[PDB]
Parts: sequence; C-alpha cells; structure tokens
Amino acid sequence: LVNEADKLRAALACSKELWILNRYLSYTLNPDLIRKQDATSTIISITNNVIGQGLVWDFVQSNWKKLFNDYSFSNLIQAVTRRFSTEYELQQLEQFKKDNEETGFGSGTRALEQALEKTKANIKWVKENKEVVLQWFTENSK
Amino acid sequence: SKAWNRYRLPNTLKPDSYRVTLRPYLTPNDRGLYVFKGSSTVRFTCKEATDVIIIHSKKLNYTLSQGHRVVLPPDIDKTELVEPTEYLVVHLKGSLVKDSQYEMDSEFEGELADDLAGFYRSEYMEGNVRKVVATTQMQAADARKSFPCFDEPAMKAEFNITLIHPKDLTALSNMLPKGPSTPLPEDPNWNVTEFHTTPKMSTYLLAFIVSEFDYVEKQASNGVLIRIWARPSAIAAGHGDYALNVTGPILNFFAGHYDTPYPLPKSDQIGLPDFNAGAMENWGLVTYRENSLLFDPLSSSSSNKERVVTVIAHELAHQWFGNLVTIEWWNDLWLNEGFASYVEYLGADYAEPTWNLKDLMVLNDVYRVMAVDALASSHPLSTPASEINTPAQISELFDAISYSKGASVLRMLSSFLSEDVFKQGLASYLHTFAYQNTIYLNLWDHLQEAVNNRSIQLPTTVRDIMNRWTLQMGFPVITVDTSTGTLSQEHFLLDPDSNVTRPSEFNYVWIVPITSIRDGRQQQDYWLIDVRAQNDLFSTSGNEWVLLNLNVTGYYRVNYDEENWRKIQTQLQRDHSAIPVINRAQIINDAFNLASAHKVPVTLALNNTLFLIEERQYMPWEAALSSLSYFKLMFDRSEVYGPMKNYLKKQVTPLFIHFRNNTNNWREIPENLMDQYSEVNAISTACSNGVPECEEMVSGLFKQWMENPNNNPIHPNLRSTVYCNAIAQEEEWDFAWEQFRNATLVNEADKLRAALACSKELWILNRYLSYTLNPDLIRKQDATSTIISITNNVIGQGLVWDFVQSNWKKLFNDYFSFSNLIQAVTRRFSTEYELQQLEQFKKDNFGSGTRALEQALEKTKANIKWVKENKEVVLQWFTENSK
Amino acid sequence: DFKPQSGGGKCFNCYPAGVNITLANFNETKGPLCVDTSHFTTKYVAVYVGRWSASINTGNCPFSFGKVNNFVKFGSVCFSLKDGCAMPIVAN
Ligand SMILES: *[C@@H]1O[C@H](CO)[C@@H](O)[C@H](O)[C@H]1NC(C)=O
Ligand SMILES: *[C@@H]1O[C@H](CO)[C@@H](O)[C@H](O)[C@H]1NC(C)=O
Ligand SMILES: *[C@@H]1O[C@H](CO)[C@@H](O)[C@H](O)[C@H]1NC(C)=O
Repeated sequence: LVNEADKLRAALACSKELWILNRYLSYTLNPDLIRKQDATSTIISITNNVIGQGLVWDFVQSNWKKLFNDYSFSNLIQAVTRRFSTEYELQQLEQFKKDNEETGFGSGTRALEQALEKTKANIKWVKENKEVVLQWFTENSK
Repeated sequence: SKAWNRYRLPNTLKPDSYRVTLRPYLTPNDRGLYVFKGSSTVRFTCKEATDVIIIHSKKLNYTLSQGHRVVLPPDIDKTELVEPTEYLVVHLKGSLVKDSQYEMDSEFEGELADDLAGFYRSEYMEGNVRKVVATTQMQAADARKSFPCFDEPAMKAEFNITLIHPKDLTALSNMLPKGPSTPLPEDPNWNVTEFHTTPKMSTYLLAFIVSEFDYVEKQASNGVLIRIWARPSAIAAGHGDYALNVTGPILNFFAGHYDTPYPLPKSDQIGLPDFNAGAMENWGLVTYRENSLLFDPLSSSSSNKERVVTVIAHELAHQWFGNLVTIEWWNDLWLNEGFASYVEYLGADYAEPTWNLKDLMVLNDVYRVMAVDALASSHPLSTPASEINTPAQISELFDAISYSKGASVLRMLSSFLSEDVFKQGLASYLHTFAYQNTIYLNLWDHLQEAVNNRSIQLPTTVRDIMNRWTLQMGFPVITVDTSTGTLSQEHFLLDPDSNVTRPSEFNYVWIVPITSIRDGRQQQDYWLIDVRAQNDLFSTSGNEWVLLNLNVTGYYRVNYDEENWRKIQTQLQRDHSAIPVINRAQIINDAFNLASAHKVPVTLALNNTLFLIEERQYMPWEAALSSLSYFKLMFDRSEVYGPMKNYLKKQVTPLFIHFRNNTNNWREIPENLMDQYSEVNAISTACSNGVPECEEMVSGLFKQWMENPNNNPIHPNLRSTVYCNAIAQEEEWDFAWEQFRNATLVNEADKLRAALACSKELWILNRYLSYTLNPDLIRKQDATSTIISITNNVIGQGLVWDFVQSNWKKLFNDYFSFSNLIQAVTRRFSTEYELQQLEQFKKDNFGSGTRALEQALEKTKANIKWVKENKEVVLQWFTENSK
Repeated sequence: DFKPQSGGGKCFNCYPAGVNITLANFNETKGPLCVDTSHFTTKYVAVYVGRWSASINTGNCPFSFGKVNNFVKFGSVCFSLKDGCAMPIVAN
C-alpha cells in the first residue's frame, strides 16, 4: 500500500545512526530500491533530520553534476540550504554556484538565487536575536 | 670558510675542569625579565699550538673585562660573538703554548625565559600562589646557554657547581651538597650551596635545580641514597610512594645486568609540574613529568602504573649506558636511546615479574615502527657523522626510527647471540671504555671477541651482520614454500609500486636468523645469507605445518604458501594454546599488512581473526582491533559498516561473558595487569559495538555515580570507557559538564573532556565546538584535543569539516597544532567528493600542517582506489560471517 | 603525638617531627605514678599523618599496656615515663 510505503520512506530518515542514513542515501540512488519518482523527497527528508543536514549538503555539493542529468532540483536545493545561518554557509552556497553554474541548474537555476538572498537575511536575523531569545528561554524554561 | 664559519669545534683544545655559580632571580625585574648572574672559569689544555680561542656561547650578555668579554699565556687581541654559530671567538696576540693548562674566565648574565631550553624557569600554581621553579633542560644544544663551555659530547670534563638561591629554597645538582647550606655574607636573604666535583662527564648531562619541593627518601641495600622529590602537597598524599618502592629493585637489577655497581653516590628523581618531554636522564638528577613519576592508587589506572615503571626503568638505564660510556657524536644517537628503549622492558620485568611486560615490546615498538619503515621515504640508522652538524640536524634525530628500530635490532642481536654472551660483551665494553667516548664499532668489536671466547657459531663476523642491518633502510619479508622448503627474502615496500630512491650497497639483501617451530615443537635455528636458500628443515608433508620467527625476536615479516596458511589456521582453531601467545598476534598483523601490499587476499587476513572467538589473551585481541581500526575508519559511513558490527559482537560476546563471571559482576578487577587490559578491551569493544548487556550495566554504574557525587563507584581502570558509553546514551552530559568545570584533577578532566565527545546529539556537539573557542571554558592549549575528539565521532565528521572550512583563516592567522588536526579531519576521506572539496580548500587558501595537507591528499588517492578494490569482497565476507 | 617533617625541604619520612608524649598526671618531681586503688584501667590516646603510625611495644615487660585491663591481678603496679620493666613506643 503506497501510503504505508511512503510513511516508512519518511520514517527511515528519522534514524540517528549516520551509517544507516548514508546506506539509505546509497539506496536512494539505486532506482530498483527506491524509484526515481521519489528519491528527491527522500533526500529532502534526510535533510529535515538535523543529522542528515551534513550528509545531504556534502552529497549534493560534491556530486550535483550527476543529479543534474537526472535525479526536482529547485525544492531540493531549497531544503538543503534553508538551515544556512552563517556567512560561511553563504560562502559555501556561492562557491557551489561558481563551481557548477557552468552547467546551469535547470529548474533550480532561479531557486538557488533565491536561497542566496534568504540566507543573507537569516544571517543578520541571527545576529539580531541569538542573545535575547536565549535569555528568554533560559528564564521561562525554569 | 674560517673556523667560526664551521659548525664543529677544532680538536685543539681539551677542557679538564669547570666551575659554575648561578643566581636565579626568581622575582621579575623592573622590565619584567627574569635574570640570573653567572660566573665561570674553565681550565683547558692546548692539544695543538694555536693562537685563537673558540668556545660555545649563546644568548649571553657578558661583562667586559680588560675591555673584553674574558680574561686568559700571551695577550688576547679581540673578542666577538659570532651569533650564526654561537662562538665566543677570542683572538690571542701570541700563540697559546701547547701542553699547558690555562684558565678562561668570565662573568655574565642571562634570561630565565620559560622556553624549556637552557636554564629556563617554570611557573605553577600551588595553593593560591604562582610558585616559580628554576630548572635545567640541556638536551644536546642548550648547555652552552647557561654558561660558556666546549659544548660537545666528546669534550668530557669535571664540574664543580655552586648555587646561590633565596634562603627559603633548596638547591640540587648531580652530586651531593658538599656541606650544609650557608647564608651568603653579601645578603643573608640568600643561601649558598656547594657540591662535590662531578666525575668526568659531558656537558649535556648537567642539571641545576632550585625549588621548594619536598622529598621522600630510602637507603638502598647497595648503599646508594635514593630520593623522590615532588610538590609537598603531592608527596604528603603518598603519591611518590610507588616510585620509591620500585626504584630499588630496578637499580639492583641493572647492577647485576651490567656486572657493574652504580657509579654515583645518590639517585635523585624529581617530578616537575610541567615538562616538554616526558623525562630526561641528567646524570643522577633524573627529571620526570608529574604524570610520569607520581602515582595515586585512588585515581590512576593500571596503565599509569605500567607507564611509571617503564619510564623509570628507561631513565635509570641511561645512568650506565649513555652516561658512563658516552656517544662520540650525535650520528650514533640511535645506539643509546634505542638500547635503553630495549632494556626498559627488561628492567620493569624485574620490578613487577608477574606482568610479562616483555611481550608488549612487540606491540609498542616493533609493530609501531614496521609501519613507518615500510616506506621508501624512510632512512637507515647509521647516517654519516659529517651529515649532522647544525642544531636542527641534531634535533631531527630524535624520531621513531632512532628509538624503536634501535630497540628491535638490538633485541635481535641479543637473540641470535646467546643472551649471556650479550651480557658478557656489554659488560666488557662498559668496563673497557668507562668514562670515555666510543663509536658503535667498538661495541661490535667487544661482542665479536666475547663470541669468539664462547666460540658461538655464526655464518660471518658480527660486524658484518650488524652492518647489514645498521646502514640500510627497510626490512625483508621472508617467503617460504613449504612444498619444498624453498626460502626467499625480498624488501617489503608497503606501496608495492613506490619508487625506491635511496640505493642499497647490499641491494637490500639481508642476513636473517630464522628460529622456527613445527607442530608445537621448536626446531633448530637456521640462518639465511642470500636471496634464496633451500633447507629440508622447512619441507612439510601431510598435516605438518611450520611457523617462523618464534616470539617474533626477528625483525622481518613472514609469508607462507596458501596451503600452509590453511594448516596453521586449522591448528589454531583446534588448539590455539599450542602456538605461543605473541605469535598469535604476529600471525594476525602479518596477514593484514601483507594484505595491504597485495601480497595476499584480504580474505586471508579476515580468516586469521576467526579463532579469536575463543582467545582470552590481551595481545591478539589488541592486534586484531588495531588492524580493524582501518576498516572501521574507512567504512563507518558505508553500508559495509552494518554487517561488520554484528560480526565483532559474535566474536567478542563470549569473552565479555567470561569476565562477567570472572569479576563477580564487576566487583573486583583481575589481579594480573594483562588480564585487566583484556577486561578493558572486552568491555570497550562489546559495549561500543552494542551488546545489550552494556546499555544496562554501564548506565547503571553511571547513574549510581550520579547518586554519589563525591563517592565515585567506578573503578579508575574502567572510568574512561564507562564515561563515554554512558554519555553515548542531556542531564548526564550536563552533569559531566559541571563535573568538568568543578574538576580539580587533570587526569579526570581529560577523561571527561574525551567522554563528552561521545554524545550523540548534534546540538550537544555543536555547543561543545562553540565552547572550544572560549579560553575560559577550555584551556587554549587543549582546544585541539577537543576538536580531534569530536572529529573521530562519526556524527561530528562533517561538522568539524565545515567548521574548519569556516574558521581556517581565523585560527591560522590567530589560534596550536594544525598538522595533526588536518590529519584527524581528513583521514576518513575515501571518495572523489571530499578529494575535490580538499583540493578546493587548498586552492581557496597552512602553517606546519601544509605538508600534512599534501599527505592527506596522497593517502586519499590510495583510499579512493583501496575501497574500489575491496568493498564487495569484504562485504561478501562479513555478510557470510554475519550469521 | 608526632608529625612528619614538612615544608618543602625535608624528609616526609626520615624521622617524626613535633614529638609530644605524656603520662596522665605523672609528675616527674613525684616519681613513679603508682596504682593504689583496688582497680585500674589502662588507656591509650593517639594524637598524630599519612602512612605514619605508632604503637607501644612490650619492651621487656611480661604484659602490655591495654592488655593488663583483661583482669590480670597483681600485688602492686606503678607506671612511669622514667625508669621496673620497660616498654618503648615505636613510630613507623
Ligand atoms: C638557608 O638560610 C638559612 C638562614 O636564612 C640557614 O640557616 C640555612 O642553613 C640555609 N639552608 C636551608 C636549607 O634553609
Ligand atoms: C611495595 O611493594 C610491595 C610489593 O611486593 C608491597 O608489599 C609493599 O607494601 C609496597 N610498599 C612498601 C612501602 O613497601
Ligand atoms: C617466548 O616468550 C615467552 C613469553 O611470552 C617465554 O615464556 C618463552 O620462554 C619464550 N620462548 C622462546 C623460545 O623464546
């Protein structure tokens, strides 16, 4: 039943074992294991897991040329980047651009630019609030 | 090129007495410097008619006398400091008349920097006072920097030392105090101490110490006075007791071993709060780190015991060999430190004869350096004496090779000779050349003579064999064809395609002694003297098998035909007690290292682990884990890591159960140190790999500790394992964090700082990384250790990588140890992904670690291929053994 | 009572420091403190650190301090820190 197959395909991302996550990524490429129809959203679900943030970022940024021939890059790149909150991650994004825009990015071609914008906003927002928000939580959580 | 353009003294001057006075001003001066006054006169004999004085002097402000830095016997022309060579050069107007003794005398001042070079000072907190201690480090190059001298190992002379210190403090040197300490008539706030004349010794062995330490004392049956000095607060806790307990038996052991009673009257040992190295042998004032001399039965592990007794045995061994008969020039350094590195294991054997410590030489030195020498980039032992001249060229000799290969080859020497013949030879050498300087060839003369008097049979002279080993790099892998007993040797290069740059004058042909056993019975010794030989002693039939290199006394690897490997495996699984304990480690580690060289299938190396399911001994478990670390580190992110874990559980599960019985549910440790190590390896492996028993029992211990904050239930031997595994399962982490902030004892603070990295929660680890930047949360010297600990945690790998990618120009431009940091962070790299990321990081931008970055690239390429070459087969093997 | 020598220049062990030993209401100007009353009890008070320790030896006496409290009967006894039979105290 497709519904339960998808619930499981999601829930497998919630594991804390990194090696499970990466073997799951390997299966995520194997079309016979999980179909091309839904590999992308499985990777997005790995990214939702905070441990999978690293895996998915280094995966995509180190092999995106493979995915570019066949995988939807727009929402995938959105999902992978949206945790970015530091000027270093901005540097990483812009270098991934300079490293790969020589082939463009298909449907992601605009989305990456959007991410480049929003990450910058997030950077300043963190600078605006990290102390105050922490203070509040440190008080009211007693 | 003039003499002061050269980096060696002329042999025209021989000193023959010294006098020294030192006044360390431990209070800072107005400009915040710490300065000492020094006076010295040296007497020297002209060995060759000359008219200029050349003497070492560095970083000294002199006092001018007669318009010049020194007073002489014809007149002096002029005096200069040739800083690039550190010579005080003093032209005479006339010529110094040969065969005459003259004083050269000087007074000077210097700085007590905390540089750990020369007469440096150390500062430490005691109570709430920053106490200050003046000490000496004089390893090779720095002795001149405390006072002017002919600073060469060959230029041995006699010292009278005098010290002048604040009245409250105590002073020490190589000899006993010649009479009690007297107030200085210039100022009774100062005391004065004089010492008896040292024997003929080299300058690099002096020590001067002024301190407020307090001591614990024993009178040896041999009549020598032996005496541990430490911080008074530390000594009152009895932390010196163990050192004083062991040091007697060891000394009488060496007194037997060299057939030579201890030459000095006393044997001070002193534990300094901080030190660069672990120890230094300064004759009769042996110096150690706190953590390597003091011992607390309430907190240190048995590993601390074996470190303490081992280090002690080493530095005491230097008190004869090395200090009594000294090296001629630094090119022979390997003869000393490696030889002592051997004898220390025999020395501790006498002090704690129930620990079989002699076996661990195999793990800690032979195999620690076989992996280093197995590279074309290695170097032989005996470099030409002309190659070593500058202080950099001297300092570079203190490396893994010079210690551990020296130990290995000298062990082999003591094994193909009868050990009693080695004793006789060594004793005759020390008796003949005492207080002189020698080259190794004099030692091999004495051994040749003792061998002849015993008429030990050898294929050639000892000089021949030991020059076959001494002056060419690498070592053979012996290859046996048991079908015929044909035998061959070849140079084992770990990369089988690496280009050999350095030539061999023997074309890498060795002479090899080969002990061997057959079906559990020892066979007679055989010698190999060629690239090939045949001997029926190695032919086999039916179920017969052979094993070579008994007790791995020989420094070479061994290979057998496939069928013989099957025979050995069959025997070992049938009854492994038939094969000596060491050789069961040897036969693993050989299989793995040969496998890396494509000289054997990796399936064979994995096969050799199979018997461990019923092994109990420490050695083979250790060797197995040490090899399989490579597999874990390579595959721990791959799918292959899945089956592998289950395999280790199967292997280690029975062993854990055994100790659970044999420790009455962990209520007492085993009485034998080797069994304690095996316990730790069992609990560590089985727990970290995930036996269900640990997630209960270790957690229980940890929560019981949380119930008893001042009353820790966990035995110190287990602490480091249980801490980390409990942390692997917030309130525990925060508990350990507040413990760490409250932690008084450095051993515990380190153990916690490691264990806190075992947490699973990425937000915990990221907090930890953020705290790594706060100098108050962690002492800025140790931040790197934290980064490394977080990196080796599989969850932290990508985190630390992106962190350094963020911070590199920061912590580069202002922090430190980038080299081993980059080593830690890159070594997981195994595919072109991170190869590209790493080359980008290079292009985007390394201090000392720059070459380490190149190293990271190189092995990464090999890793890239290695995984491609092996994954599926290894996978298929483990899934097969997964059951 | 005794102490180790201490203070950064001394043996922790070579010989005790600050010895003080007393016999209750013995007065040297009044000689041996005799047991007059029909009964008596012998009691020891350590005052001393670390692995230092002390004890009373039998000396030459056929009995020991303390042990005499196990109902040994005598015609007379007297005690004195000055010389009867001796019993030296030893520190270790
Ligand atoms: C140090 O000086 C004192 C007087 O201040 C003197 O009596 C003593 O003998 C000297 N030696 C030591 C170890 O204190
Ligand atoms: C020294 O070691 C021995 C071990 O044989 C032990 O009996 C003794 O109690 C230890 N301590 C001292 C002070 O001898
Ligand atoms: C081999 O080493 C063991 C120690 O593990 C020792 O008992 C045995 O005598 C040694 N035998 C030979 C032949 O070296």
